[PDB]
Amino acid sequence: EVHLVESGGGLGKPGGSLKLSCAASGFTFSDYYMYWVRQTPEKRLEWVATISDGGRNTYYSDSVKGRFTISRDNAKNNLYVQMSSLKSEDTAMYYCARGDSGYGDFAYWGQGTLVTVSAAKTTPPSVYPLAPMVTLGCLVKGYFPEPVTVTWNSGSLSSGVHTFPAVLQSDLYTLSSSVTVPSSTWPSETVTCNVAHPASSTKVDKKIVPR
Amino acid sequence: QIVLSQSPATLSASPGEKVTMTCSASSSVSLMHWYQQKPGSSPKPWIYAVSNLGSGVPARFSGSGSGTSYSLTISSVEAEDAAVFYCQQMSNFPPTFGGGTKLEIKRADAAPTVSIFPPSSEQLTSGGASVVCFLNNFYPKDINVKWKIDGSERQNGVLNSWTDQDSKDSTYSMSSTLTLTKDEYEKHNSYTCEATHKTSTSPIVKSFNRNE
Ligand SMILES: [Zn+2]
Repeated sequence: EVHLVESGGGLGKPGGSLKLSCAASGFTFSDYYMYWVRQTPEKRLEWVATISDGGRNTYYSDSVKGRFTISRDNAKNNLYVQMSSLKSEDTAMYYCARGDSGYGDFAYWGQGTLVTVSAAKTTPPSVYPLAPMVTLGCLVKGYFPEPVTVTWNSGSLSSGVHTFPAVLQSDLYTLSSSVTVPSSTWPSETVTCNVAHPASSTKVDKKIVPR
Repeated sequence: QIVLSQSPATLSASPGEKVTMTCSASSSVSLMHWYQQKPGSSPKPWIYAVSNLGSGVPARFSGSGSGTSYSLTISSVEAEDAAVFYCQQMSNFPPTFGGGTKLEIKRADAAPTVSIFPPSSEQLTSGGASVVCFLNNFYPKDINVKWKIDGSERQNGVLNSWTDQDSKDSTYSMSSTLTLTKDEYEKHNSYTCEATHKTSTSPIVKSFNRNE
């Protein structure tokens, strides 16, 4: 199975630099052209750059030409993009994509890595348990930048979960996440929300106990 | 560059109904590609080279077009089709994308399941007090939420968030958070989250009392 995995995302200072990486596997990496495509917070998809199979040829969007550098390491199966002179328009989810052997379609995409360009301070979340079929929750308040990941019981409770999009207010995000379980399972069984905020190197586990 | 304009912005259909979305290009292109995207994931290849379905794409999807106008049709829409569809060309450099068309799948009206939570003892320990309300799995998306403290509506310091349409049951959900200081929170006793939805002529409420 073909796989593409981006890494390197996070907070970039305006005017600063940030390097993204994309690990490819499942195909002869050196036999394909590779692309970077981004999605802005308004959900617009915009092609960023192309690099030829051998790494000798490159193409850039007008927005990023002179600032970004696309490169590849055909021995390590890695695609890169070096960003410089970061602007607010660079704030986006960045995907690495592969085409096929040739209509110009993006046949394989990565999971994406989020880049936020801002002078606002990285702040860790404060995770609060929300105790009252029963509904429980977790409030992930006052963090920056996005993203955070929330799971319930390490992923085991995935059904009946609603993790809501974060809302920004005065340079800090807040999100909530609910989990609905049959009354026979809580409080007789333990329910824990697991929060990860990679930009602040924080992981928090909060068991929901009755009041 | 070639501008791709997609219409309509939003399609809304009941399961079994047919919908057609179009992608218009500022110049003639030889082919059109389409992607389907759901919240929390990358765009998935859906149609390549105008009419070829991607692997796993059901036969109810079809693509057609030529020149400056292309289309994507779903002959019988299903709950799983609730997604945003994007068109993309690579006939002129650079490759460009359309702004997407979102598909909303209609279902039988469903009442929000409302839940209210007082501030955690942990947050109170730091001087803050957020009261959270979840209004879960309802249809249609249109809903109003009010906060009441001791029998009167409270406005200011309320942050709301909505989820995208659920792919399994075609419902929406909303979170509402009222943030007060611990001092202000502790000056009152009754807290109510009040929803107004078309599935009930009366408001749907959930309350808690600080005496409890
Ligand atoms: Zn007061």
